[PDB]
Order: sequence, then C-alpha cells, then structure tokens
Amino acid sequence: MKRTYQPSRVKRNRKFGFRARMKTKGGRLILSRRRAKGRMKLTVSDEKKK
Amino acid sequence: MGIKTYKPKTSSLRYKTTLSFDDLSKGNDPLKSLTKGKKFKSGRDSSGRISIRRRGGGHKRKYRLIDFNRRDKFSIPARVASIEYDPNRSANIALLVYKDGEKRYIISPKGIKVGDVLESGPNAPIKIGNALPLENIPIGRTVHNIELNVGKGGQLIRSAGGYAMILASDGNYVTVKLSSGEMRLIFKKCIATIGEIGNEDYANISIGKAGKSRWLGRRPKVRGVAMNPVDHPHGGGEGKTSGGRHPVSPWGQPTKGYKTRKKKRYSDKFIIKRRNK
RNA sequence: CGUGAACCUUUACUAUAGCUUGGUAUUGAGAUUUGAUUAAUUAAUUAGGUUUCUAACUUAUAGAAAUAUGAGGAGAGUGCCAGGU
RNA sequence: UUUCCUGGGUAAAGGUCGUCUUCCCAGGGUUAGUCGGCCCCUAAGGCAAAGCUGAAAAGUGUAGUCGAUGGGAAACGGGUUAAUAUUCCCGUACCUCUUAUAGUUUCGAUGGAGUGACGCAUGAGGUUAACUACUGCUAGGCGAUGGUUGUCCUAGUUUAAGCAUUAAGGCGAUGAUCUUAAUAGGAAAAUCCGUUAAGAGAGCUAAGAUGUGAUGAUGAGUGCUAUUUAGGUAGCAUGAAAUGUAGGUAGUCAAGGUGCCAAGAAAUAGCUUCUAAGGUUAGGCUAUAAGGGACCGUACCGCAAACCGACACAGGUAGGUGGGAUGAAAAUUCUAAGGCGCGCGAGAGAAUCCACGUUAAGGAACUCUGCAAAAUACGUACGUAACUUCGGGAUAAGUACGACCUAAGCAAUUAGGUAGCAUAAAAAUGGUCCAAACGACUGUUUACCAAAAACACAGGUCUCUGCAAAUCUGUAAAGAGAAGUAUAGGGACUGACACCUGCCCGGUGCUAGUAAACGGCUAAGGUAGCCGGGUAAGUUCCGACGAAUGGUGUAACGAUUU
RNA sequence: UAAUAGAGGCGAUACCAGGGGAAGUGAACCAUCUAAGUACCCUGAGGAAAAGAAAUCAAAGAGAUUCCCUUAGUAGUGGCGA
Repeated sequence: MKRTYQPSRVKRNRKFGFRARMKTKGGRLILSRRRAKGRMKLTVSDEKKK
Repeated sequence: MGIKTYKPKTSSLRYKTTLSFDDLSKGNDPLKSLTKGKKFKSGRDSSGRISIRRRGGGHKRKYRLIDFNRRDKFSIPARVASIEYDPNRSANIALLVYKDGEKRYIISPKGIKVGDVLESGPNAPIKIGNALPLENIPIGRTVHNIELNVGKGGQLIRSAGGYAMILASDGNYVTVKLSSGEMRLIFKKCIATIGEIGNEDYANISIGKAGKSRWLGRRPKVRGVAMNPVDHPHGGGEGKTSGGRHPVSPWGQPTKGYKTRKKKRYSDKFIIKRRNK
C-alpha cells in the first residue's frame, strides 16, 4: 500500500529547509525556540541531502 | 455555414452534431508572430481559491492576439489573408495584411471572403468589415464590435452570430439596440465594425456526450438538493426534498427573479429600456 | 439522567457581516417657481422640484511620474449618524 | 549512505543452529572536456525596487529576477583490479576557446527578426539489431545399450562510434534558396517588415547500404605449470572458424503522408542575421600549430534481508533490454542465458480446522436466494426471432468439423488409408433464454461493513448580468470571472429519446403581476395517465398515486433487484 | 548619484511603554456583567522603563513624579444579581 511518507528530496529541502524557515516570521520563531531549547538539529538541512 | 450529423453507431453518437468548416480557409496554423501558448484557467484566482466553480481541464490551446481597436490604423487599406478557427472564442478570426506590412487579426464578419480590401476611419466606405466612428454610420445599419470608451476598443457585442441595430442619433449620443435587446446610448465618437458576425450556427450544435463537455473545459455541476445542509442551503435530501425553502444560490442569495444589478449605478443615465424576459 | 457538550434547522430570542434609505463632510458657482415662517404682493432666511457650467472630484488613451487630450459631474464614491432588510 | 572489497571474530542481534551474515572490529575502495548536474534559457510558480492598498505584522502587484519532469557544444569499442570505469589503459573520433602565424573586412546590445516551434487517430511503403531457415566452415564427440565415419551430433562462425562513398523515401516547380526598388519600424536598421512589379532559381532533408575504422580486439576451443571431491579451474599461450544467403520482428525513415476538430508550451537560450553609441587587427571569418578543461555526484542495493510499510513483513516499487518452442499475440505451458531452492527441523499421518481432487442412483428435492461449484469457451462454416430510434438486438438461439500418414491444394481445406474410450485430446479461452422493476447507456463516490435505483451526464426550461458586468473571496486595494462579451457568463430545476405537462395569486418569495417559484388541489377541491395464469401444492412474482421535488411508454445498455 | 552619521539582527521562555485583544469560568442557565486589559500577537527602546516640576489635589493648606504602610473592603458602582 502506498502510504504516508513518499520520500522526495526537493520537496524536503524546499518545504522544510533553513532558507524556507528564515523566509517568514513564524519560521524565525521556530529557529529561536529550537535554539533556546538547545536542539542538536535545527532544520532538515542538518541532514545533508543536497 | 452548416451542421454535420452523425449516424448512431454508438449510443453516444445518436445526438452529436458539429459544425461544418467549409466557410473557413482550412489547413491552417496560426501566424507564429501573433500567438502564444497559455495555461488553462480552471477558475482559480491569485489567492489560489476557486472563485468560479465548475471550470476544469479542457483541450490545450494557444492564444491569438486579436485587435478590437483598429483606431491607430485609420485610412490604411488592408487585405484579408485567411479565415481561421479560433479556440478562445466562438467567432472566427480574419487575418488582415496591411499595406505597410503589419498583420493583424480581427473578428471575421458574416460574408467576407479572402482577398477583400478593408479600411478603417471616418472616410471609409460603408462596407462590411470597415470600422468607422458611430457618427458616420447611417441610421438603419447593423454593426458589431462596439467601442465603449474612446481608445479602449470594442467592448460591446463580439460573439458569433450577433449584431446591433442603430436606431437614432442625438446630441453626443447614438441609440443602439444590443443583442440582449436593451436600447443603450453610445458616445458618438466610438468606433464600430459594420455587418453581423459570421459563424451563426455555433449555438445550433448538440454537444452529444459528457466527454465533449469535458473537452470544452467544463467540470460537472452538482445540484443543491444533492448536498448536505452544511454544504448548501438546499441540502437535507432525506428522500428527495426540493430544498424546503425558496430557491437560493449556494450563498443564500435568491435566484428565481431577484434583480442583482446595483440600484444606483453610474451608467443608469445611458440605459433607455432594459431587456425583456 | 446532567439547568452536559457539539452540530444542524426555523416566520425562537439577541447581535452582526453584507445590502439598502436619509442626513452631513468631501461639495462650487448659475437660472427658475413650489412653499413654509417672520414682519410690512414686497423684503430677510430656508427646505426642495426642474435645469446649466466646470475648477473639485472620477472614467478612457499615452507616460515611471508629472502632464496632456477626450467624456461624466458637484452627481457618484468614501467616512460619521440615523432608518429598513 | 558504507551496507561495497580483503582479513579476523561470535557479547547481543538473525524467529532455531552456525565456522556464516546487510553482525562486529581493522584495513582498503568511487579517477570524467564527451555521462548526470553545475552553466546559458524559459512552463506552472515564487520573490519583487516603484506604484497602490492596509492597526501593526502585511496584503496586491509592474519593471525585473529566480524557478525542470523541458529546450541547448562534444565518444565509441575492447582490456585491466580482491573490490571502481562512455572516468584508468589500448586502439580509434569529436566539440568548445587562449595566444600566435597567413588567405583576410565589416565587427560591435540585456535591442529587432527568423529559426528554435510541437496535437490526436491511422494505414501503407523503404532498410535493419536480436532471432530461425539452410549451406559452407571451425572445434569436439563419433556414444558402457539395438542402429549410428556421415545427408551424424554438439558448439561457434563475433566486432562499435566516427570518417569517406551514396540516397530508399518524403517535402519539392503552386516556389527553396537568392540577386534589387519602395519602407507608417519605434534604436533603425545593407536583416526582419514576406506586404508588391519582375525572373532569374530545385534543391532541402534522410534512415539505410558499402569501404575504412579493423593483419586490431574478441573468440567457442586447443595447447604447460599447480589444484582436485578423479569432476573442472587459477594464472598463461594461441586461434577471423562466411564481416554467407532466405525470412523478418523494433525501432527508424517519421516532428512523414493521409484525414479529423477538441485546432494542439515559452525562450531574454542555442543557431542565423541586423543596425546605434563606439571601432577600422580594434575586431571577425576561413585554416594550421601549440595547450585550456571548470566544480560536484561517480562504491553498492535499487521488484528487495540495503527504498517506503515499527520487522530480514505474503504490500507498494519509475524507465529502457523482453531468448527459444506453441500461438494471431508480451495469452497458456515448457525451456536457454542468468538468478534462486522463501533463515526452525525431524518422525508419525488420530480426530478435527483450512484449501482442493473423484463418484453409483437422483438432478435444486438444500437454501432467504442456482449462493458456491459444475459446465459452457477457440478456429473455420452453416444458420440466426420478437422488437426497434433501423444503428442494433447478435457470438442471439441452434448445428458440423479439427489427430497422424499419403495425395490434391498458394493456403484454408478436400479425398483416401490408418489409430484411439477420448482425436479446438494439456492449460488458457462466454452458460443461455423468457418476464418484470428502476436507471437512458461510458463513467464517478461512501480510503477501512453500502459500486447502488445515488451522483455525473447529453438535452430542455426559467431567471439574473451591457463589461471599471453580474457573481465570488477580501476592512480594502486587487484578482478571479476575463486579455471573455447575450449564439456570452452565473445560478436554480429537470434529465437520451417519444406522447403529454392541466387547475388555483389566498399565504409565503420575486418585480397588481409572476407557479418550468416555495406550495395547495375554500384562492382553487386533481385534468391526462396509472379474478386469471404459472406450480401436485405459490403471504413471492406476472396479467386485471399523479403530471418539470415530473406523469405515462421506450430500442440498446447493466459486476443492479425479482 | 556623492558625502559622512544612525539603524537591520540576536539575547532575558525577565522587566517597561504603545497598538490589537479573546475564550474556558462565576453569575449553579444565559444575553448585561465578571473573568480582563488576562493569556497571546505586534511595534519600540532602556538598564530600568514609563511618568515627572500643577490651567493640580481639594474645602485641608498644602505644593514635581514614582514606589510602600494606612485610610479600606471604605466612598460609590453593578439584569442593585453575582
């Protein structure tokens, strides 16, 4: 059964990448929150996939 | 013009008719320097929502740059090169080749033929295809492609088989009977094209099957009584109701006779007698 | 069952989008008689009715803009107040 | 994302064991001018100075700039390593340019124009990889057991890009290259305006074929040393054994040709060409010689224990290769190359569960129900009703034949002989008819209990809207509608087609009227139409409410109901 | 276009100022009200901010602004219900 996570890469980087996060207000809030919490991974761009 | 019918070799062909394209200089590809490829619309707007429903994916078509505004080419005769099929509108398009070398498209009137010479301006003769300001066109003629504001182009009647009737002239204005049937005043300096628009069998066609309706880019229409009350004021069809309510649009606006034109519009001065039901 | 929750409907109640009417600001100058009121038909104001000219204002073309030309018009549009839906 | 290769090891983990593993540890492994990106271009789309619109945050949106699954310069064969190759090597091509030399002349822009540039259906025709039909030709065998040194058997007989030669076919003489006069083009032009007076002009495109590439490489085999399960296998040498005919698939010619309407991307790239400001070896073109290749990906899995399903999971998983025999075919079955023998097994077979095979007599008597099974099935012929919109119904129904050998015959098939219980001998490959209900029919939906009578639908009717339209989303701007224009757009209703669709304006909607409005039938009381048979035995079935939330019929159709 | 000068963002899941501003509740319902300028959003800077030297308080004779103790659960307000 084709299911929930057909894994593209251009979709991954475009929709959830660091530049897509910085591109708007809420994404920058996301980045600040994750920095404050001290996450080891900020965005999907830490998975080097292009 | 003409209608071509089909023998019923399938249950869908029994009532399919199409036009016959004999009055068309066939075998034609559009002029490469006047047509550009384009998307198909499907009725979504800049925000991305659907603003007009029930419009979908038809046949891919190019856009032909028409010219409803022949004003900047007054006094310059041109030649009719060909009569071509246009997918973006009902009527056919004529390709005029001007004496200075520029080529343009116009709406093809009824009864012109290849090789004719067409002229635009106050001095042009009264001949089918010529464009003249309403000043110069005599009372009692039939025109089309009427301009509404000087320099705007033909914004009035344009569809296949239509024409407008000049009734009277007075002051700055000319009374014109439009195809809907109302009598409207037009400023006398706007231009118009003489004669009816050809291709008058366009609407005598019986489409024949749901597939062709899909080709024409028309998605299916879902009635209101087939809905649920969350979806449409008419919903609730537990055994085929009729709405249980005076008929309304999907947004609550009444639909059987309700008049939606604004009650104090700016153009009310220029409408003599509205159309008839 | 709980003075539970949510949804839906209606000629249940109460608000309100939107629509619509009036007044006013935007909003000027003319002509005319419909009047009311105040005194002596006359005179001073004022609501209107029928019309006019464009400079406010807004439609078309050219232009980045400015600006120009061709048409509408103190209307319309937009605020505020009030009356309906 | 190291799972790849080599070596070592078995805490765990592998549904068991384990010397093994995609497990663990160490080491090693991915070489590019020709591949895929990067790059120069644009589709949808995103951002977007200015302008405009909004408490803010922003929303719209022009000039522009980004955005491939698209369009654009260049390479093929063979070999080598424990693992990597159109990347290294051997042999052999091609495209870009930096400088210089020598035949030299109009170069120069984000600007203008052309090319770039396109659909579907569908024959037929020209050659062809692979493959078999036959023969030569090489290599081996010449067969524990009847015959088999010859119409014997087995295997092979291979080889590209590029260059050179030519040219099936298509488009062409209705004009395809060009040579000048005029220039309403917006930068102005010796190009494009392809618009017009001439009158000189048939070529363009193109698979394929041959040679070269190539006495090269490859090569079934044969030859030495080691190994050995006595079977072949590790290095290592050597070897055209036809670049034969016939048939011809899949491309390809072909973005072709012929027809149809639903009339079938853009490019500021590339190619070609044009002129301004500026230049007159400053450049450019035609050649030669020399060297300049960016940056990144490059292993392996990739129909699976390496991707996505919590798993080493009966799932999903793009595209190009698709052998041979049978056959019309990629069906069915068998089989070559190649890849595997499902990661708990072994004894006994009790009942029973589940999935199947066979059957005396009867043949739906079982059961809510011919549910499920059984059976029918192909090819070639004969023969096909009622009804009907004349298209269909229809493969209606029903009937005959099919092996082998010989002969006839282009072949289907015919005739004779012969064999069997069976002779479309395996498998695959429709059960049909009659009557009724509803729906016209293809189709679509309840992902995960409803595939239907529901929706969709062609058609018809009513109503709204004159274009800075109505309408829809927004406080707005703005956009959609629409680069559209009443033969149009939006909404409601009905639902192919045929006959009909009547009465009522009180009430409620809409602008006294309007019912193809909500609705009713005193405002007006509804117009048309809508026991018999079957069975021995039949609560089933068949025959004797209500008119555009539609009434009554109807050919054809249906994984529908009876 | 040129010239310098001051800003962009982060940090404090703290504080302050300005703008926007709910809903769960209580009133044993709810619509007034309450919760509440609460949460949160957005725009600003500072080390504090804001405010700050009376056209004021208020019937006492005081004298800028802000923060405490009292006045005081008082004066009033509230479908005079909470």
